[PDB]
Amino acid sequence: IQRTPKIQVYSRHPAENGKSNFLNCYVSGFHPSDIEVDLLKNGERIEKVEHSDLSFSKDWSFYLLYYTEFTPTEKDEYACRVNHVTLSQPKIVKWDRDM
Amino acid sequence: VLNDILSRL
Amino acid sequence: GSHSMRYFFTSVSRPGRGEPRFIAVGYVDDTQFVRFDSDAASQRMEPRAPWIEQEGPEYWDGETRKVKAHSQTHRVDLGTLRGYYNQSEAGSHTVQRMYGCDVGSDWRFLRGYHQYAYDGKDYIALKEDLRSWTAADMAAQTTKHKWEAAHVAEQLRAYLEGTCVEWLRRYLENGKETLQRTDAPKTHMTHHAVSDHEATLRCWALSFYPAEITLTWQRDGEDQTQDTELVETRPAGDGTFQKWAAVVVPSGQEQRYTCHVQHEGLPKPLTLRWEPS
Ligand SMILES: [Zn+2]
Repeated sequence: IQRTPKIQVYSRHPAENGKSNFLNCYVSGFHPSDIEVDLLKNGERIEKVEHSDLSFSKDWSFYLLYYTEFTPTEKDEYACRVNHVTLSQPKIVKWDRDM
Repeated sequence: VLNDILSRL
Repeated sequence: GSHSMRYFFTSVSRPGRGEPRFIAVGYVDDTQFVRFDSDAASQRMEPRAPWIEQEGPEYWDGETRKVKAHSQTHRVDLGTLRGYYNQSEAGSHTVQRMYGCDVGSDWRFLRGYHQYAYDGKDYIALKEDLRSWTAADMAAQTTKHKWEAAHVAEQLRAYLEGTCVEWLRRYLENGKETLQRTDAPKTHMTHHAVSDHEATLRCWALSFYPAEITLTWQRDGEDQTQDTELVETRPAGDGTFQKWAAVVVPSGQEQRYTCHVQHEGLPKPLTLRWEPS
């Protein structure tokens, strides 16, 4: 009945410190559709976060993209925090500019 | 465009 | 190249209070062009691509009436299925539907689809002949028997081979500047030491369209799948897609490894090698 989300956290463009960009959290392969996704900056929730309209794959599992504008720096830490019925605790995936 | 078909389960 | 038009619908019951949450999205290939969300303020089918905005009021009135009619069928379906499966009124359940058509390089009908799922599992689907139904279980068998008595497949086949195809050709023409443009992947190779004797070579493909792509590694001109990692293709957020494939190699042996990129926007596949220095 239940499939856990796969998560990828990445930037829209190859990251350069001090250059405006977009931080993405792509959640996919999950069922049911109810999901909580937050983008974090130094462990704190970013307020202006938008998301795509719910859609699904051939196998019926859902996908969504959560995104916000950001400026990568040497000192700031970014992450995506995901909660779903299949998860015992919220899953935190840290952003790494090389992935 | 969407279909305009009545198809109840 | 080949093209497709697809509509996706999801309805989720809210047993505590009120009607189901209903979300509908339309796509031309990998481009979303319309949406309806029962939670949004407009209560209308809305545009999501510039080339659809040019359609007049009769189009938007018609798409809104149809999408609201699809919403009401899904609401009734959630109640029907709860009965077929002898389920209580306490839990939330989901109905999903997808339909659409595929055309070839000549823009002529290739294939049609129309299928349903209940709680994430196949329920009923129109066969490739567009005449018969595949019912996953006995509850779906009850729906199949009703749809056979009602000429449902006949109407669906007429829509899928005619109306669906005709409107797809129109959208392809109106949206030709983006829809008929292929964006070849911008490729590069990065190198990440994992120790003083091993490194990861990561082959990137960025900013491409459509989403379909193949990235493969070779060692001394032979396919390599061991010590490899391939991420799922992902949206960049600006309408294009991204992907990477990586291989762990012994440091100093990077030149034996090549990344091969295949995409509709490339007349010949690309070959990437790590540039050492
Ligand atoms: Zn008939």
